[PDB]
Amino acid sequence: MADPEELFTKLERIGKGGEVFKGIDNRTQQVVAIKIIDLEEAEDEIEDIQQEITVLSQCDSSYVTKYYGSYLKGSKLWIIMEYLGGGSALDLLRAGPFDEFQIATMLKEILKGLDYLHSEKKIHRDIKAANVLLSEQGDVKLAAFGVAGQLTDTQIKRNTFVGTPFWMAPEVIQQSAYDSKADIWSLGITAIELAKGEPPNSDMHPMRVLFLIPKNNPPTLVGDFTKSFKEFIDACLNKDPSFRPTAKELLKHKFIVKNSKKTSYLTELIDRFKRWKAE
Amino acid sequence: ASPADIVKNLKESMAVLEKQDISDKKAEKATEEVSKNLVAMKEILYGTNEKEPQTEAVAQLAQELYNSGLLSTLVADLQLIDFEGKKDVAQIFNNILRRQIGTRTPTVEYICTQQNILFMLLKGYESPEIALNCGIMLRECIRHEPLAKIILWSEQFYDFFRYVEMSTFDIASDAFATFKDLLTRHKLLSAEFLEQHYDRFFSEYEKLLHSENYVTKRQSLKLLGELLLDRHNFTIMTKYISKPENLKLMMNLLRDKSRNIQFEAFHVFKVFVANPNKTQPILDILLKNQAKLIEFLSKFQNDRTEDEQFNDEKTYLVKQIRDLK
Ligand SMILES: Nc1nc(Nc2ccc(S(N)(=O)=O)cc2)nn1C(=S)Nc1c(F)cccc1F
Repeated sequence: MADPEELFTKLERIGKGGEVFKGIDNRTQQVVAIKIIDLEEAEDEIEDIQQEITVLSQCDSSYVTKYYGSYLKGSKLWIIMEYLGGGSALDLLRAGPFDEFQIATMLKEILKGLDYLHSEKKIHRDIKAANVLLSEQGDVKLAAFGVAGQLTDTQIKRNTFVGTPFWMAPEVIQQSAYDSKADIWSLGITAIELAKGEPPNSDMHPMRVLFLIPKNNPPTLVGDFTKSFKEFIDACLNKDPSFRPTAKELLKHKFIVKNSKKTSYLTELIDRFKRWKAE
Repeated sequence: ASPADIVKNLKESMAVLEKQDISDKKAEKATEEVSKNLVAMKEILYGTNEKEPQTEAVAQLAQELYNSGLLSTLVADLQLIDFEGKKDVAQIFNNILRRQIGTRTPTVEYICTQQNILFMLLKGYESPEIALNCGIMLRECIRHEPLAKIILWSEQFYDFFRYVEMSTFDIASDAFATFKDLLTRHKLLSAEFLEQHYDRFFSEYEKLLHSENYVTKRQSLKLLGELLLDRHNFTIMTKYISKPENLKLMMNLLRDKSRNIQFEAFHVFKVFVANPNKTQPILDILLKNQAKLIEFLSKFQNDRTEDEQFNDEKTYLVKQIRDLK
C-alpha cells in the first residue's frame, strides 16, 4: 500500500542526523526532507518511533518544521517533512559571521517557536546553530526533529540521545529533574555559537567538558558585543534553572527588542552564502 | 466570562456551524467565535492566568455542559472546526473527564446516558483529518475503570481489524494503540471478554499475524505474548495453546524474512512447548517434527549472548522436544 519509493524521489543527502534526504513529492512536485528509518535495526522498539511521530503531528507552529506524515516500505519507514531552502544557521555561518541584528532576528524567531512548544508542555532538547533552519526567503524555524513531550525521558538508548554535551544544561548532565528551562540554557549556548561560530569549549574533549559545565561558572559572551547582548546571554546561562527567564520573558528583553529587524532582511545571508559557495 | 459565555457560545456559534454553504459571514468571523471560546475554556479549565486549574470556577460550569446533547453533534462533525481548536476540544474533554466527587466522577455518571457519545469517536477513525484527535480523547476515557466496559463488549468493536489494516501508517498505528489500551488497561475487565468471544476474536486476530506490513505483523505477534502471560488470562492461553493450528503457524514465523519477527514468534512458540498439561494435537505435531526441530533450535540466533534467559529457554525447549516420549 502506497509505495513511497514511487510516491517520492530521493535526491541528495542533506543532514546526516540517520539518513535524511532532499526529495520531491512526485505527485505535487513540492520539495521535502525525507528521513528513512530502519526498523529492522531500530531497535528502540517502534513505540518510541511511533511516539516520536505522534508528538510531531501535534506540532503546527510556523516556527517549527511541519510534519507531513510517514510511509512504510517493507521494514523501512520514510518520515516526510517541510524542507527549508536556506539550510542551517551553522551553514550560513560558513560565508562569514553575523550582525548582532541578524542574530537578534533569529533568536526572536527561535523564541517564538520555543514558546509554542513550551505552551504545549513540550521541550526541544536539541537547540544548536545546526538545527536552526532558514527558508529561501529567510524565515527562521526549528528543525522539529528535536521535539519531545515533557515526560518519560528523551535520550534513553538511540536516535534520542545527544552526542555533544556542549549545549547541554547542567541540571541535565547531573541527571536531576530538568524541564523547559534547560531549553533556555541551550538557546544561551546557541547565542554564543551564533556570535562566535561555536559553543564554549569546542577545543576541549567532550568527557572533560561534561564534568566542567556543572562545576564551573557559566560561559559568557566575550568581545565586541553590545552590553545588552552579553546581558541577554547571562539571562539564559544562569546555573539555577528557575533564575532563567521563560521564553516570552526573553522575547521582551532589550537585546531582542532593540536589535531584531524584519525577518525578510535575512535573505541577505541566503544571498551571501549563495554567492560565496561553489557547487 | 462565566456560564454566561458557554451559552452565547454553544447555542449561537457552535450549533450554527453545521448549516453553512460557502458564505463570507461564516468564512472566518463566525468560526472565530467558535475557536476563541474554546481558548476561554482552557483558561478556566486549566491553569488560571498564572495559577492552577480552579476548583472555584468548575462548580457552576460542568453541569451546564450536560445541558442538551451539546457534545453529541459537536463530535458528529469535525474538520470544519480548527487545527488548534481540535487540540483544545481534545483537552477540554480530557480535563473535565477527571472532575470528581467523593471518589466518583460526575463525568462518567452523566456520560452513561445515551452512550452513542463513544460510537462517534471510533467512527472518526475513517475520517483521516480527525482520526488522531478522536483516538487521543478515546484513550483518555477508556482509561477509567467503569468507562471502558462500555466499548469492549460492542459489535462494532470488531471494526478495529479493518482500522489497524488502514494504509495511512499513523492512523494504523494509533488504531493498534486503542486496541491495546482496551485489552490491557483493566486486567479484570478484559479477561471477561476473551472467553465469551474467543471464536470470533482469534479468527480475526489470526488475519493480523499474516498481514505484512512489517509493523502490523510484529506488534500483533508481540501483543499476543503479553495477553497470554497476563495470568488474568490463564484460562484463555490454555485454550489457545491447544489448537495445533496456532503452533503450525508460529513454526513458520521462525523461518521469517525478518530477525526481530522470528524472535518475537519464539516468545509464543515457547509457551506452547512449555505447557505442563499438553493436549494430544500439540504432542502429536511436536513428535512428528521433533527430529528436525532440534536441528533448527541448534543454530537459532546464536549471537544474542547477552541473553542467558534466551539460551536458558533454548536448551529447555530442546529438552521437552527430545524427551517426548
Ligand atoms: N527540514 C530541513 N530542511 C533542511 N534543509 C537543508 C538542511 C541542510 C542543508 S545543507 N547542510 O546545506 O546541505 C540544506 C538544506 N534541513 N532540514 C532538517 S530536518 N534538518 C536536519 C535535521 F532535522 C536533522 C539532522 C540534520 C539536518 F540537517
